[PDB]
Amino acid sequence: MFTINAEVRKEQGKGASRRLRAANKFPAIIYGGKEAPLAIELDHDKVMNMQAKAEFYSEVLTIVVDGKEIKVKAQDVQRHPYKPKLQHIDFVRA
Amino acid sequence: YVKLQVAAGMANPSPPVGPALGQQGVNIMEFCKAFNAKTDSIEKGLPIPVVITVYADRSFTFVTKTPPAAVLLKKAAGIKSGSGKPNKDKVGKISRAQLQEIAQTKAADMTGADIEAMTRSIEGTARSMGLVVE
Amino acid sequence: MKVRASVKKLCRNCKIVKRDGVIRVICSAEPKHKQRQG
Amino acid sequence: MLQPKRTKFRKMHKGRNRGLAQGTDVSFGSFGLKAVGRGRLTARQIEAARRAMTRAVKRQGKIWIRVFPDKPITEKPLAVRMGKGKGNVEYWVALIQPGKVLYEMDGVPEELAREAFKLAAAKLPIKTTFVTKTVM
Amino acid sequence: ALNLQDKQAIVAEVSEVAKGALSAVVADSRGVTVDKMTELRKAGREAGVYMRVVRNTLLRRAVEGTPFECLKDAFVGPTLIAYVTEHPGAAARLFKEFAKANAKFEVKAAAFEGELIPASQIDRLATLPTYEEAI
RNA sequence: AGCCAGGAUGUUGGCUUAGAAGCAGCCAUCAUUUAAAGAAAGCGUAAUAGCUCACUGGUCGAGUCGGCCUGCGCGGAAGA
Ligand SMILES: [Mg+2]
Ligand SMILES: [Mg+2]
Ligand SMILES: [Mg+2]
Ligand SMILES: [Zn+2]
Repeated sequence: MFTINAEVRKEQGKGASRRLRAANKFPAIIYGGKEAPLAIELDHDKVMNMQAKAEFYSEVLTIVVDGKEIKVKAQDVQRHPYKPKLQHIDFVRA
Repeated sequence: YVKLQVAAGMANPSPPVGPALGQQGVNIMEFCKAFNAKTDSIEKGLPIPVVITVYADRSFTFVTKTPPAAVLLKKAAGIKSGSGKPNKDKVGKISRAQLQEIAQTKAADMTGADIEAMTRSIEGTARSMGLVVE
Repeated sequence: MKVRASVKKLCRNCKIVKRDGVIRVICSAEPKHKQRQG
Repeated sequence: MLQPKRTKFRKMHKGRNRGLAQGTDVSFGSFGLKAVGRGRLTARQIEAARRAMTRAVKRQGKIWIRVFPDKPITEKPLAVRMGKGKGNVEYWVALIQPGKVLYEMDGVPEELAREAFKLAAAKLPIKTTFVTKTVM
Repeated sequence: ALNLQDKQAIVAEVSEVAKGALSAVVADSRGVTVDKMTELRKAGREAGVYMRVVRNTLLRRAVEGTPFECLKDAFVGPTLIAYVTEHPGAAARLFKEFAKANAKFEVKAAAFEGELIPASQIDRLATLPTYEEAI
């Protein structure tokens, strides 16, 4: 059972998102259902390792944000053009 | 110390035996008819492997062994030559029984703890030479 | 001695060694395998 | 050797080669050879590399070529001055941007695909890297 | 090499054999070709004796289960165990003439009675008759 | 990692060949006894023999192996 630690993003747009990745973090988004989308930021190495196991893309994951647990599934993923890296992830509330 | 596979009641020839152990210091005629003398009891036309054992004074002893698996399998399949392409071209059939017989002879010569094991080895040969077990 | 830009182990008895700032292949088995980067 | 069978026009502006690649995932095979650098691949290069990887697997499995050299390149020969009309078309290139999967492959063990793609990459004028299929 | 699941299974089996047997003879067997081993195997199967080379670490685990814990110290150096599961002795016998004859390896300590048996004095087991001698 | 020892049986596998025995080439690559030992990784022979590797028991006693993201360097580097 995957557990991902996230903080809500304080900024948005291109500048903020590139600064995240220069800092070994990367943006992501949680949408679905009744609640509003929740823009977040993730630790790159931690999620990189996780998603190298097929289970990630097919299991109910739990994102922890301010000590709250959100149950999600991976929905889309943007990868770097040619490095073993993640640019962004969509999670849909499960 | 040399190892050959010689025809039962036959020995002496130059390209076959002569030169081979002849160039080690071995008395040809002696071994020829001693070999034949003891291999008289073998069935006709069974190629039998002999281990020749020579000592510094050119004198020698030897042990006779059971014929090769390939040989017995050739004879059991009623054929003359193994497949040129084993398991791509099949060239015949030995029953499980024939396997077992050959296995008991070669059992006198195997290292199998059981009939089944020996038989499996003989099967291994039979496979190796494109003979099917039928 | 083979002298070239790309030096490698050519067999299991080849060793890469650096001597005096220069990369080399030394072999204990085949003299032809001996190289110097250059 | 790849070439468009026919085209609307014979000749093409030089143009530029900015941007990241489209078609960055392994979409047909199991493994892929991906461009890490920017540049032009000629039809002869693409061919040389296709041969190499295909020797390497002993024509087993299956191979896909994701790029196609559809850009005509012209040249002026020796001892001709500038102007007097655009040069003659001599060969064809594909424009390559970082991230393009160049070749794909499957039906072979990964170890053999890496070797084959290693041999092929030595024929190409742009750095490349080895990639794999991914769920999503 | 040998995964942990392997070695656990190797122990279990050697231990189960140890429960059924009645006389264990331990020897060095280093420096003997496989043909003379293969020969000793036909002599073990013939005489109903179970033969194994096993890691000294791994044997210590089998032993402890009972009643061979005296043999621990016999597991320094290359080790060959001999389990006479049907009848007692005959292995102790067999190993020594085989030991003497081949002037390679040595023989360490045997064990019967839950008592370690000292290299020299093993001559006890190596002279115990047949079962099948009391008649 | 180093060092000791083993690396066996059918069997010289089948075909081919003057010979082809793990080791020119072609096909097969099973099975046995195994702690382990490929119908053989390389040298070797006219063919054997002979050396060695894979693999395994022993000794030693706490680390060891090599892919990933990255910083700075090294070779590649010859001219009047
Ligand atoms: Mg900007
Ligand atoms: Mg110097
Ligand atoms: Mg070691
Ligand atoms: Zn070398």
